[PDB]
Amino acid sequence: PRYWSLYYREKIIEGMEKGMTAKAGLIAHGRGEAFDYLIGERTIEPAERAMRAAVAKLLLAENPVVSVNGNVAALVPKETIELARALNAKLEINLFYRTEDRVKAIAEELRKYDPEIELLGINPTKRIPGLEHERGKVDENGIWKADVVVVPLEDGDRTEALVRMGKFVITIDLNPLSRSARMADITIVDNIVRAYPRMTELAREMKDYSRGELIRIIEEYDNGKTLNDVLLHIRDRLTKLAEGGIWRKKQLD
Amino acid sequence: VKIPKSHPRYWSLYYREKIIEGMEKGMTAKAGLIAHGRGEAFDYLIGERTIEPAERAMRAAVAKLLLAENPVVSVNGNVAALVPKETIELARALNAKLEINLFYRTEDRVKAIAEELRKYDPEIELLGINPTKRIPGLEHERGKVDENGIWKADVVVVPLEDGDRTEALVRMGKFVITIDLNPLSRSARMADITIVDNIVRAYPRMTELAREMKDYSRGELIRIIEEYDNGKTLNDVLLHIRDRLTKLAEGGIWRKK
Repeated sequence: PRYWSLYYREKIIEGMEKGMTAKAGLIAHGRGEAFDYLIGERTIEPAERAMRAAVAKLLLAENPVVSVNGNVAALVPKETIELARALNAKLEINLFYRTEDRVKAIAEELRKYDPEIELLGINPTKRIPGLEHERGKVDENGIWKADVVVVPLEDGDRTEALVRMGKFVITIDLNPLSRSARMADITIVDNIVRAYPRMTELAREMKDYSRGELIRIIEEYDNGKTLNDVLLHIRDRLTKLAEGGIWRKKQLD
Repeated sequence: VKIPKSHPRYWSLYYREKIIEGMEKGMTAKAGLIAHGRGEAFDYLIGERTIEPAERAMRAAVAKLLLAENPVVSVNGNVAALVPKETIELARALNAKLEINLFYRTEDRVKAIAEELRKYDPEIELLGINPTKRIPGLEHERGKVDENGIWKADVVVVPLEDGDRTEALVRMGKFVITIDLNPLSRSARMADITIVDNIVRAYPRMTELAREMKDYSRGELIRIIEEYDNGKTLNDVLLHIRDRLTKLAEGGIWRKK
């Protein structure tokens, strides 16, 4: 019982056995775990704040798209489908190490929980400026024409590149200091396996809100202060751990 | 080498590639990849250098190892991928035994690791090739050890450990020294001495320390060991990371650097 930790470690490993998740993704997974260790492996209020504002924004969007990559496929294939259908958003396979067989692998896995979901990014024809070609392809009907994109667990440069295309970008990422984290319009600092079920629940509830109330939430949100507050949470936590001592303690907190 | 020498992240990126190659010679496990990522993030926070709490642990550890009856250095697939030569140098400097000791064992993995170490020392005695004995409390048999190494050991160095094994060895009465960038891991909290530093730095440094401290009297070594407090060292590491966060932040974080 670090059961959930070890559970998702296996998912990301099987993730790669099945051809969905690159070697780099396994490394990126551990980087997340490290900041999860620092946060306390739970959903903190600043991440709840950011998830509120995100779901509001995504509910008001005209052309919302949630991006899926190798890590997402391995960890939350079911929940990424729920979240999109809750938001009425399109779903676009979108990854850096693009391979035909890796898309297929992700397509199928997604089809395992919904064999009749529409998947963009199978044969993208457009591409974002300022990247590569293999890192840069997007779908004519998804990200290309999106107003709001969710890019989870992402490499820094694509987030910035989407923002300079005038996309409003929402990210889920455990690293609050990543390039991607720094550049996004809304940064949810939380483990995706908590964030996506939570955003799915928020979407179903917040649909009941007025347009006006959703716009107020969106307009009040301050991502700068939110990222500050995530750091401050971590500091205060380290201060308190250190004051109490951790050596030979079975569990922390 | 896909990146240039001027790169401000050169070594980090260098070692990322070593751990990949490692996996595809059958040395490093997939979980060892995830371990490496955990290491990157913590190294970045720490400053990608050997911090003073780390140095202080390494002195104490080198003293304890030099005074040990049966010291053993454990090797896994991450070690073999990143610091094969240095780990043999460290063992030789300490006169410690080298034992292969993995979570996901595999004569194939064990053989790749053994072969890699020989590249650097053909004559090297390696333990844990065919290990009989076992650690009380582990799965197993990821609690399997060699009867002439860790079974016999009073002091063991375990790099980048899984949590359960460190605690289990301690409950055996083994004095356990770990090298682990994650001060919040269960293993890092349960070790007797916890060196929070990248193995790529820690091993060469522990080698230099052993080469110096070989000339220390017993009295001197014992004074180093007796003064050492692993609790204050861990606390100090946490506070260092804290202070590094309130420096990487300042300016504000959002947009962008």
